[PDB]
Amino acid sequence: QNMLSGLYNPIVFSASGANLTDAHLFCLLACDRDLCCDGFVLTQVQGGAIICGLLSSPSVLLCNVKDWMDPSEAWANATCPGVTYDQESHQVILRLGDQEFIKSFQQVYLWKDSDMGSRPESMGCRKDTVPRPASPTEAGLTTELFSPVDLNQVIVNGNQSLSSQKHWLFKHLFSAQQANLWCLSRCVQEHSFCQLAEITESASLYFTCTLYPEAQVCDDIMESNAQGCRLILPQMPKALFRKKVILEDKVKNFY
Amino acid sequence: ACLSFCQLQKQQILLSGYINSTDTSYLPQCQDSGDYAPVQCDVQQVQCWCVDAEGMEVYGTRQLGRPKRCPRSCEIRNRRLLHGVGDKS
Ligand SMILES: *[C@@H]1O[C@H](CO)[C@@H](O)[C@H](O)[C@H]1NC(C)=O
Ligand SMILES: *[C@@H]1O[C@H](CO)[C@@H](O)[C@H](O)[C@H]1NC(C)=O
Ligand SMILES: *[C@@H]1O[C@H](CO)[C@@H](O)[C@H](O)[C@H]1NC(C)=O
Ligand SMILES: *[C@@H]1O[C@H](CO)[C@@H](O)[C@H](O)[C@H]1NC(C)=O
Repeated sequence: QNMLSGLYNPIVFSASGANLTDAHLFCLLACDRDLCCDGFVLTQVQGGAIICGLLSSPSVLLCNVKDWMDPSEAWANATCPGVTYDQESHQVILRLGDQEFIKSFQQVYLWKDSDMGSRPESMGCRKDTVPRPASPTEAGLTTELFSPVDLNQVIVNGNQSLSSQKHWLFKHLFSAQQANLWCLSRCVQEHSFCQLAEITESASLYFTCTLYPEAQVCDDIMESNAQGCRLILPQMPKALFRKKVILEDKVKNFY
Repeated sequence: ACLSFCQLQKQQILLSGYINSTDTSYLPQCQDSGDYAPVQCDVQQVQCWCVDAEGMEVYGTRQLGRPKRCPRSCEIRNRRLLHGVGDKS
């Protein structure tokens, strides 16, 4: 339901006797004749106001329907759903942004896979400009805030319910080193939800930043070393990183 | 009759929110005896913590609304010892 980068032709309209089905039939047929769309987005905000904005080479795709979205926050740091629910008795007015950052049933939804590939300034509409070269006195210092994991410890289940935020990271912008560096810096921005950040490659277009809590279950036996227990993830990633624990003095509980 | 250390502070905060007219979201809730009640918070009652009987806030017991029990003068001194401010006994 969000892209953070890349939005072409926001055909803003509504249904007044028609329905949102034909809106899906509208902007799907718009992506059968050019190269300058790879997916599109389909919104709704309390009825009526719908968007078919088209996607041309996004950087990421963030904030799944199947993640953890209750830090008890709205309208201020609510960059994850994208909507800002205001209460100046506002209640009617539609407003649109540049990353479907809507200022207002909520059915926001997105599509993918034109199997893209282009040429520099040939069939050229959206280029990944200002790629933000991060300073190694800042980018090279966050990589020692974390720690790699030997992948023999993690076992797979695919069956234990584990809440997690997910991301796409398409390969045309992000390199192999920048795939980690965005995902590891994203783990710092969630100060208490992220303990495991992984990067996997299940198909040949993207990367995948999946943020986890501490998925280290342990059995009932009371032994000293932690060798008797391990990690559980739904799939075996290519890389895995722990936000290593930063314990601070002046304890915040009276046990 | 003169005024207890609670009701000295409860007037001093409240007229400072009246002379300067800038509100402070804390006022004490001492009992009839004059000394502080152990649980202390503001009018909205969202973070009620345990306090020392002298007045300083006991560091650590900032719960989200209601302490079931408050630590007394031994268990505070017995635990701050175990953190290590001198006198290992
Ligand atoms: C849209 O759906 C409603 C029922 O929700 C129906 O009454 C109406 O005829 C539909 N309109 C079209 C154009 O399909
Ligand atoms: C978002 O959270 C940060 C960290 O707590 C805070 O500094 C900032 O003020 C918040 N945003 C808004 C609009 O309040
Ligand atoms: C998940 O576990 C259930 C038992 O709780 C089992 O019936 C099911 O086959 C399992 N599914 C997979 C994909 O392992
Ligand atoms: C606020 O009110 C107090 C009342 O005693 C006064 O002394 C002080 O000058 C006022 N202004 C400031 C800036 O504190």
